[PDB]
Amino acid sequence: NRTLTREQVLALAEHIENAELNVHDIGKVTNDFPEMTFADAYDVQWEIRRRKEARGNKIVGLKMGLTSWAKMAQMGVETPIYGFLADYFSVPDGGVVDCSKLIHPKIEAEISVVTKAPLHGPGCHLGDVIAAIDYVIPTVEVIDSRYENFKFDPISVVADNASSTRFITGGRMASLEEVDLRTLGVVMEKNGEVVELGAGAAVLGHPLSSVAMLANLLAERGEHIPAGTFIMTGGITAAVPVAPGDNITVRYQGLGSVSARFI
Ligand SMILES: [Cl-]
Ligand SMILES: [Cl-]
Ligand SMILES: [Mg+2]
Repeated sequence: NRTLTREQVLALAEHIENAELNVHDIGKVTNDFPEMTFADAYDVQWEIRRRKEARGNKIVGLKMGLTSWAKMAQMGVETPIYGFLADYFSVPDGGVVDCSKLIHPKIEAEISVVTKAPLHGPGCHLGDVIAAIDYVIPTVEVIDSRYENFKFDPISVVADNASSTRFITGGRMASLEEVDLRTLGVVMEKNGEVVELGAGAAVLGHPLSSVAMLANLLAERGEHIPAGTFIMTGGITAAVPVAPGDNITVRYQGLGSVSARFI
């Protein structure tokens, strides 16, 4: 189920990460390696993780992509995808994002959770996740595909760490008792303009299910979700471009707001 040699994985991971580190967009790697499988792409992504860990970055969480059934079908995929978060991805609520360090960033409103118990697959589901949640926390992701290409290419995107680049936690944390995630309304404003609306159920029908899918995806590689893991469950709103000078504020129903300033 793999077509990349070890040397190719290592080279691809270096190439792709270099696009992020040097803020330089590249051609999607599936154009040069069309035989690349998702397993290949995850091999590349996890090698990027190791590259970051090797230079001392902490891996501080995981994020989900393609958490819309409709988008999955249109991307021809059967499950979401995931990526990892590095420490330097983190932006404090109200904080600054330096667009000169990014290629073509977009933001999306999400709900993250931190688990208090381990989750594993296969066959993990909502019941398991619900019992394992410590708290939830409003989070806006800044995603930035390192590819110059227009059309989404899920295998390339996976290899590019699911386009992860920054995340902004904010608003108020709550326990699952205090929030109904399916009906959790989200309003994204950019420069004062309401640009996107969404409700938590836009993530699979239930945002917490994304965490179960994450556990099941991880199980395929003999991995699981340790207790204490921070997971961004997926895009509640469509992704919205941001540019220097933009200020954004995402309002979470009953959970305050997340904001960020782009320069
Ligand atoms: Cl090794
Ligand atoms: Cl930054
Ligand atoms: Mg995201």
